[PDB]
Amino acid sequence: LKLPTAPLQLSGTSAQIATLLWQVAAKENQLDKVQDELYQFIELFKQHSELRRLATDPFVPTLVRTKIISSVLKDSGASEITKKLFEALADEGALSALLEVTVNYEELMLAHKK
Amino acid sequence: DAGYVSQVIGPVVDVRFDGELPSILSSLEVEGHSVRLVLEVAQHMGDNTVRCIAMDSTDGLVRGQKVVDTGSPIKVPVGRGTLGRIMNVIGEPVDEQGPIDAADIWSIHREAPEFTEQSTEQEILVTGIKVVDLLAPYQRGGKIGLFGGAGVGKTVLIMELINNVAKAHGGFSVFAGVGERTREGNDLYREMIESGVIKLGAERGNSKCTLVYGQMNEPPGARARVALTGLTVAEYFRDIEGQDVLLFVDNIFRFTQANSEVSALLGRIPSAVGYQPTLATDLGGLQERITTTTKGSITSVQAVYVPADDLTDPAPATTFAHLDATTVLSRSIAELGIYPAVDPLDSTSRMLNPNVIGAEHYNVARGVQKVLQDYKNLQDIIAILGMDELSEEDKLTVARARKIQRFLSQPFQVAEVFTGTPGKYVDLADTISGFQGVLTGKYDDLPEMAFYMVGDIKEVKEKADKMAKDIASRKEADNKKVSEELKDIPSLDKLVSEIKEVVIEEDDGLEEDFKAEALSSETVVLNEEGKSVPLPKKN
Amino acid sequence: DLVYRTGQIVNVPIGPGTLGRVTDGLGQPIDGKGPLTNVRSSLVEVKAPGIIARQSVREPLFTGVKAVDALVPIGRGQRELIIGDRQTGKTAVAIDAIIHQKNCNEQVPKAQRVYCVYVAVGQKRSTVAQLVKLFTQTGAMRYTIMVSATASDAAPLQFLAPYSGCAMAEYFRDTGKHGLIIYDDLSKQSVAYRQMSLLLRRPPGREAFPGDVFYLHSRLLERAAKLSKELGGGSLTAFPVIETQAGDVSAYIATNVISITDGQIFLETELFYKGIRPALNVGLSVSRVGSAAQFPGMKQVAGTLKLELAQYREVAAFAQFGSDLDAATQYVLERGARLTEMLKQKQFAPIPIERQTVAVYAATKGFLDKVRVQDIVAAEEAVISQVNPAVFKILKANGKITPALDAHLKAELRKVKLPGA
Ligand SMILES: Nc1ncnc2c1ncn2[C@@H]1O[C@H](COP(=O)(O)OP(=O)(O)OP(=O)(O)O)[C@@H](O)[C@H]1O
Ligand SMILES: Nc1ncnc2c1ncn2[C@@H]1O[C@H](COP(=O)(O)OP(=O)(O)O)[C@@H](O)[C@H]1O
Ligand SMILES: [Mg+2]
Ligand SMILES: [Mg+2]
Repeated sequence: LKLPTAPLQLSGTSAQIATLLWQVAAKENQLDKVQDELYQFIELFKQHSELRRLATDPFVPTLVRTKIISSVLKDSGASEITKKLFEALADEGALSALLEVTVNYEELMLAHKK
Repeated sequence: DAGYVSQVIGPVVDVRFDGELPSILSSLEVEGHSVRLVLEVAQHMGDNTVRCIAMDSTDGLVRGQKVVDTGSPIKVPVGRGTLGRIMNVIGEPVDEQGPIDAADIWSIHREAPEFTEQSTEQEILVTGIKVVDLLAPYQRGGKIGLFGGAGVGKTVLIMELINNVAKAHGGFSVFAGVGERTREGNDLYREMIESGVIKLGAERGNSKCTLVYGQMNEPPGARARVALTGLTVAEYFRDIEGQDVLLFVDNIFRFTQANSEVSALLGRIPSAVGYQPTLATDLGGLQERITTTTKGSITSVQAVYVPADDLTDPAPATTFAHLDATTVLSRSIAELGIYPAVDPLDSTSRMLNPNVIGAEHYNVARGVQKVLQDYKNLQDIIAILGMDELSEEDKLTVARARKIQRFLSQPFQVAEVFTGTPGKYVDLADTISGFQGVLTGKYDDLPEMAFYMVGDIKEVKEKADKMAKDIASRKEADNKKVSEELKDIPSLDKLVSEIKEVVIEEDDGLEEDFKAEALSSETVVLNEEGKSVPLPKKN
Repeated sequence: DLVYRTGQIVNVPIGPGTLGRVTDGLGQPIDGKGPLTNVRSSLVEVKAPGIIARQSVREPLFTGVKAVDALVPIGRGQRELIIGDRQTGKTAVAIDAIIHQKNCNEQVPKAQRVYCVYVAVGQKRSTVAQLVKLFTQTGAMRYTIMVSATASDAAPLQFLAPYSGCAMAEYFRDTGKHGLIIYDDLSKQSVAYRQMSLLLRRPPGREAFPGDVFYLHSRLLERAAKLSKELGGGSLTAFPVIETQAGDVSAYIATNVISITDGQIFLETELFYKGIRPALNVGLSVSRVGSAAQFPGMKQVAGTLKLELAQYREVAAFAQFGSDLDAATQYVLERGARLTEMLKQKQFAPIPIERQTVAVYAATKGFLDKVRVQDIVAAEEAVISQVNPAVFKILKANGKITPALDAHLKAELRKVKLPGA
């Protein structure tokens, strides 16, 4: 529609998530907010094995994946972009992409702070 | 607990099941389709998805349409209640005689019987065809195959085997029409209605045939499984009722062709000529069930299409190992006019042992094949030079083999609608004696084309003296007040008033009953609420 | 861009308002005569009528081509393939078949008429405009629809145009009338389907064709049927046309449509340049309706004509050595030469069936043994134009050559002069 343009163009389907994640967090001026919120999940995937089961194990049902991510992120004051982000990835099973969205969210944040 | 349609690519549907996938080969019923659509699970795709082949056409399937599992493979009626009926692939009656009363509802998917329950008892099946009973004799209880390209006479030969073998036979019969013309399926149905093989109405119990039809118009899911359905009807008679069944499969090639029509959409990369990688194992999984066990016997006659008369193609050449007697029909026998166009030097039988049919039959058959093969060797001279460089060394083999070639020809009772000659049925001892007479030299004085299209060795002399009349009538048939204009006929202009005029209108009568429809000038689409609006001007 | 679904599976206008019009592959008229009026919208992909909905193919469909009413006889409701190379006579046989139904519809009542449909897939617009000009000059357009998906049109239109033409022809099959559908270049429909399926990323097969290119043609050609009397007794006769590459009928689509259809009319590019026109290969041409769907009287001469042509074919491949006169083979050779010169025919002039069976009776009874080989096409015209025209008026009415007629024309064929000594 009318979104702020990304600081630099990027690759496909994993940086296009991070470009769109940057493009909506800029209209909210929460660029430094969700970059902190993405980093907290990367340590969270380092801690719990029952959480990175929802991103690698192909036998969890796609209902149980999208319910657990919602049932955890009802609270804590996480930004409403990221709790909409993680429900988009949990419906599609693209929770593995978060490690590659974050490294593509970084250089968008780096070229915004120049 | 039900599934919904995830993907539709032609005749192949992927159905997504939230918990408890169906087993492979299970039948799935699409809920809400216009015609009854049945899918059969081919594989588990991996992500709660089964991939299915549809038994009817999939035009009208919506992604998300409910699909209910039946928990079992495609189940068809079996028993006496199917006798005299025409069944679909899924056992629906398509003969408009009402529903099918069923002794049972058997699954069409089965294992081949076992090795312990195999029946190694070879006895002959006399069919009444001269070349068949001489050179590749069929086995009563065995698998028979009729190979030939398009238009050489496999359908006519299998009609001749229907009215020559299945007519005077004790047990019941199944005709599995697998992917052939619906015209000839209707022709077979009518020719068995008026013959008394299928009796309608109240005499339906006295019918001795079941038709299962999967003809060419149907999607490849139906043609791939109609042979299994007809085999299920025959396996019920073999196992449960325990009798001698006849299974006529027309064009077993179409089973493999319909498998390869969906095989690329089932996610399999293709093998050689273009067939599926699972070609031989699909063919074997069907063909190892058509066997004489110790319970009953299924003596099957299978037509095989040979695509552009190339017997090295993998779909004809794979099913050679599944048959006891192969009848290779040739085009080169056919444009000599010899019918049935059975290649004598390509048709084999396991009943060609001297232990089985005896030595005095086997020696006649081997001598006939020897004589015809030596004539085939001499044809690269006697089609070049002109039979004057043989000096009666091998020229009695040419004059013997040319009579043997015409004597293998035979008129058919089912082909009298083509041929102006009533059909013949030859006994086995009669054709043994007749071919022994030509290969020894007992009939070396007759004309050559006295042998063409005759019954047996009495009829070659009954045709020789008929031609030895009608050579004498070719000198005087003109005058003697015998073909004149007032011997036996009226005048020319009186016959124009003898006929009476039919009435012609040339208003053509098209708009007599036609209910028209005001066609939309501009195109009309659905909005988000589903209502027919015109196309919006926002381009 | 926004895509709106119309809620409809693909339709075409069928009805009496399509007779005379030139439509594209989706039904919209391209002849510039306004929209189709007296029609309704029917589906494109219907199921072919089943085993009960059919009856046996009995009555003939006269083509007017002499080499197919005698040798390859065609019934109302069968599918006869016209397979050949390029520029051998396929569209010529199709056009003769349509023009002859125009000539026959004037002499039959309305329950015997045949309404033709010509489906031009992958041709030029110039060729289709030429055919429409020809059919208006002959008068065949009051019975003919032309569904033309030309080469500039999209591949889905060329793929759907045989189904569109067959659905416009199924109105006549379903109302008890009779139809004649001619899918010219069914090979080009297979090529359009291959393109449309290769771009949809469906995996290719033999000659990069899809897996279901057999089903593409079987579900189309099975819709040509002779219906039972409960469903009206209508008929649809299909003439698919398949072009081969240097006589290779072992190609994929050629073997598929040979397998589907009843008969085949195989034309040769070597017989075409021997002067034999229509270039029919009389050995490989089959008709699996048999002589059950043949005009009587033509049947009385056709088995003889087939048998002498079968002898003339086989005692040839020795006719190069004209030195040794054998007097038994040589009579067969020059008699078959009389018969082979008989079946030559100029195009765009189909013959009535009575004149065809009289011209074959005048050659199978030996009346033309005096005339040389090279001058029978004028001798047969002298025979046809010099017998009384009241022979045909009762040969057409009687249906067969009665004993009160086979000795009338036995004397009529001798009181005419034949151009040859
Ligand atoms: N019986 C005939 N007598 C004289 N000329 C003929 C006869 N049949 C065909 N021809 C001529 O031979 C040529 C054959 O072309 P035809 O209409 O057959 O095209 P086609 O083979 O159907 O298709 P393509 O044009 O793609 O090859 C035409 O020029 C036609 O006029
Ligand atoms: N025994 C026979 N006598 C006369 N003609 C025959 C005989 N067998 C086959 N034919 C001819 O061969 C054609 C092939 O018919 P069909 O058997 O349907 O072909 P296919 O074997 O390809 O199914 C028939 O139309 C018929 O004219
Ligand atoms: Mg057949
Ligand atoms: Mg053409």
